Amino acid sequence: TRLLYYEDAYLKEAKAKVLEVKDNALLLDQTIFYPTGGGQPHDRGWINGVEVLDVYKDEEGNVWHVVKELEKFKPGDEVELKLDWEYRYKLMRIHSALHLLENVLDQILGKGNWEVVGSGMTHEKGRLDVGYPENLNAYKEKIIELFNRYVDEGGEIKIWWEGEKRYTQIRDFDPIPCGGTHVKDIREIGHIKKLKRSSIGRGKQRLEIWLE
Ligand SMILES: [Zn+2]
Ligand SMILES: [Zn+2]
Repeated sequence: TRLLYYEDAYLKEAKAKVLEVKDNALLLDQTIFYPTGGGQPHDRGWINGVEVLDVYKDEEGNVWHVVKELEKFKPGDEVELKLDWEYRYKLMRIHSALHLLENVLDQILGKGNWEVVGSGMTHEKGRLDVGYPENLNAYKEKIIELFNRYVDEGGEIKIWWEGEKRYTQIRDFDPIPCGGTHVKDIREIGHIKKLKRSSIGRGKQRLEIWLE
């Protein structure tokens, strides 16, 4: 599949051709719908005004779109794609926030002194599970301050590829390899509304992040 969302994360609408109709799902030649991966949920939206129920990649890498009304789709149809942009852009803000939070933790705790244990997000909040001994409640204020300062200063998020791995880099910070859709500039993330730390195991800590 041609993954238009990796050519332009801000492409909100596009046209596509139906290649196959298999299992309540449409295979398109190109798509703007992000399929589930990298901790980021799949996009919501509409194809010809029909609700999209799921977007996933098959074992060959191609993207299938489950639709709620199959009857009006046949191979060869030209269809109009429309993202649920409110949902997509909130996920871009939260995904980029998780990257910025990682870079902030490198600055404050030291690269190599902590580990990412897991990562995920919803429309509501992002989750970064970390391996670090000391209770991070003693660092929360400084983390929030530095995060918000970088948001205020701004900075481009650059994208490139190395093999099958997509890389993103905020400003000159350490690059972070992962799939998913990011804002263009960290000014768009906005300030932290809430950062919540919890213990999830010995030396394992969950950071949950909500944006304004
Ligand atoms: Zn990521
Ligand atoms: Zn603010």
